[PDB]
Amino acid sequence: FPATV
Amino acid sequence: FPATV
Amino acid sequence: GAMGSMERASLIQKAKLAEQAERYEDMAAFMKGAVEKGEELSCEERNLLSVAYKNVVGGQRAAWRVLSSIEQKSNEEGSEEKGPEVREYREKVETELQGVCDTVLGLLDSHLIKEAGDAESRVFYLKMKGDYYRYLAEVATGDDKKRIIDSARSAYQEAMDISKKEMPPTNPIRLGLALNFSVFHYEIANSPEEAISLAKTTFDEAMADLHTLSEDSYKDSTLIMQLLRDNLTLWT
Amino acid sequence: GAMGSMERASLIQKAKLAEQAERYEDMAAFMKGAVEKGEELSCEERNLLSVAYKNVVGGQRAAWRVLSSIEQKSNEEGSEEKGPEVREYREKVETELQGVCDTVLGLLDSHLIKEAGDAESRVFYLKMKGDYYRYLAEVATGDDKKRIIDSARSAYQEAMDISKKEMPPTNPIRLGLALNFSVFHYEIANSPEEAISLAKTTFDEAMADLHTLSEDSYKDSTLIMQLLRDNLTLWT
Ligand SMILES: C=CC(C)(C)OC[C@H]1O[C@H](O[C@@H]2C3=C(C(C)C)C[C@H](O)[C@]3(C)/C=C3/[C@@H](COC)CC[C@H]3[C@@H](C)[C@H]2O)[C@H](O)[C@@H](O)[C@@H]1O
Ligand SMILES: C=CC(C)(C)OC[C@H]1O[C@H](O[C@@H]2C3=C(C(C)C)C[C@H](O)[C@]3(C)/C=C3/[C@@H](COC)CC[C@H]3[C@@H](C)[C@H]2O)[C@H](O)[C@@H](O)[C@@H]1O
Ligand SMILES: [Mg+2]
Ligand SMILES: [Mg+2]
Ligand SMILES: [Mg+2]
Ligand SMILES: [Mg+2]
Ligand SMILES: [Mg+2]
Ligand SMILES: [Mg+2]
Repeated sequence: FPATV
Repeated sequence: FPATV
Repeated sequence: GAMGSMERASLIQKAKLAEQAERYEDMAAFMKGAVEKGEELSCEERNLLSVAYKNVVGGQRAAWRVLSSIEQKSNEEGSEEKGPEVREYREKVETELQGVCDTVLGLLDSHLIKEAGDAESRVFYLKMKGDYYRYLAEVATGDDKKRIIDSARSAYQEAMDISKKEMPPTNPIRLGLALNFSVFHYEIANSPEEAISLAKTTFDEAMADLHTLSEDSYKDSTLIMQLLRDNLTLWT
Repeated sequence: GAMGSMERASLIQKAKLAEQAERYEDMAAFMKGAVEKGEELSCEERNLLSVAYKNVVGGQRAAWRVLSSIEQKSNEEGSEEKGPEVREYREKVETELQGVCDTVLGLLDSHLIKEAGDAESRVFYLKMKGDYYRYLAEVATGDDKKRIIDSARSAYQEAMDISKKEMPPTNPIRLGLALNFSVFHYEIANSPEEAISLAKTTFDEAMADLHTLSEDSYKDSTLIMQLLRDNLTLWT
């Protein structure tokens, strides 16, 4: 999965 | 801590 | 509210203890109680709220993905029927996740967003609103899925518009908003070109503003910039 | 019981799904429901029960230790008074942990132990009984602390006596029982010499029985033997 903050 | 199972 | 009898300062203190113990469900409940006292949250308090719910729903999302994967395999050609249990348990996790998202969106709507006037609070809460609609969209299937996606988009867009007018390109909230909206475009809205364009423009404009920063602000900022780069590398 | 309407086989199936998703609270609730159907558990089912509760209470214990450490520092010379909150939150976690231990001990007493006749089930459940009294002992302070310690000791001892009469020295349950009873001696009962003696004798007698085993049984067994060795290295 791509990175989120 | 020591190991337990 | 089970936290109604506890002092606001005690709830904040206990949220910090729960964070240290990695007790994110407790942390989230303490911060819900604090929000429900009716006073605005400070910068530090906003981060406690967001981290608590991000971790609760993050664990739910990970579990949902495990179960959804098992369920999809159970519905492939040649798979032995194994009854309703996988669907039922996936639905149980999904309903709990939706409940937590609804709770966070309710806190944002009653009344964190309406009282947030400074850019750093308003953008923060609108980002959270986009995030929790995005998590609802990840599990959505029915008549309202498009409305859920559009609710995420609308919240992220309002946050974007404020962030570009009121915050420097290196502001960590502005950067994190862009990171997550880019992921929304890629994973939710079927818009990979928009996702890539947003991540690249955000990265490049932040690079050009780093020279204005102290060492500590540079460290913050560059950390989120690396996440933008990581996503671009995954996508190109 | 909220699981009273669900089929036993569905509860077992969902416990396995919860394990795959690392949803140990759900896993434990499914297996409590399965136990409450009143039928004995198979070998595989026993492991689902033990792993679920071991992980639930393990997380509680880790959080309790974080909070107890903060609390102890808050009571050192020179520490600023910070109010009742650390004690209160430590107590909250402690009460939840005690509740889970009481639930497991209740399942063992109603009626898993009394129906367990084969060595591999009886030793298993008595080991669990020692384990959950040991976790109660880790947080105990009052009039009944000695009785809690003695309850752990008594359960471990009965399990030990059966294991030595009915199981080979390499049996994984026998080995794990010895590992945990040795830890009880070291950490709970203030008996490090007994802890070391038990770990060493258990290790040496298992070493001497490995020649009787298949490759797969050797792999099991040797894995727990390494934990005995690890503890001996920590203690000597
Ligand atoms: C629980 C609170 C504790 C552990 C004390 O602090 C967490 C972090 O809070 C700050 O980082 C923040 C922070 C992160 C940085 C580590 C990238 C990840 C967190 O998801 C958090 C709180 C979230 C957000 C997003 C919130 O969108 C609603 C927008 C970007 C970023 C901003 C707010 C960063 O500024 C400190 O600058 C870090 O040092 C510190 O690790
Ligand atoms: C949740 C169930 C899943 C993940 C499917 O299985 C877990 C493990 O169950 C078996 O190991 C068992 C097992 C462990 C071994 C990995 C050492 C650690 C677990 O705490 C468990 C279930 C527990 C016990 C203790 C229980 O005292 C009440 C006594 C020793 C040991 C015995 C029972 C081992 O035999 C398999 O032999 C492993 O391969 C497998 O990983
Ligand atoms: Mg007050
Ligand atoms: Mg549903
Ligand atoms: Mg644009
Ligand atoms: Mg039936
Ligand atoms: Mg107490
Ligand atoms: Mg002896």
